[PDB]
Amino acid sequence: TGQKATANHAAELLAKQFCTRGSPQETTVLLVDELDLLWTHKQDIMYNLFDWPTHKEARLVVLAIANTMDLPERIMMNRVSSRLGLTRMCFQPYTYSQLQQILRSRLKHLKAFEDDAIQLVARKVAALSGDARRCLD
DNA sequence: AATGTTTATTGGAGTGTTGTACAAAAAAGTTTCCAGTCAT
Repeated sequence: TGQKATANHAAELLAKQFCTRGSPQETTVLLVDELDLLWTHKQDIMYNLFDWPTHKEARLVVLAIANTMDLPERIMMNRVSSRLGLTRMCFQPYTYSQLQQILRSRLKHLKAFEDDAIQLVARKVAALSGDARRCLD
């Protein structure tokens, strides 16, 4: 909407709005990044966020973006990992044959680099950690 | 228009889990002060 309050005046209106009986909503999407910064001592930030789309008239699609996969079983405790699910599909880094193809798409009509230098740069980054940002730099 | 709430804010105001000694009661080790012998 457009109303701005605070962490308590607003946090109380969002709790009573998701449980409103007799009001249609839309299939929204929630995209959050870096979950370790939202961790508090009472664990009342990640636990209540996952219980919102588990209601009747709730169309929230949470896209929890983080780093490693063992976070729910390390930093977060039992209540956060319970009401979540085991639907954690990790993404593996690019292979050696994939780094030479992504760089080829960017240089489709750029006649300025030999074929012996393209595979050499994509070889050192593939052995370090396979980061997609450490190859084009 | 003449007030008075909010609105974070903030430096206190404690807070509890830390870590580095701490002071023994033992653990060692350290020869021990005669013992034996032997003679005369």
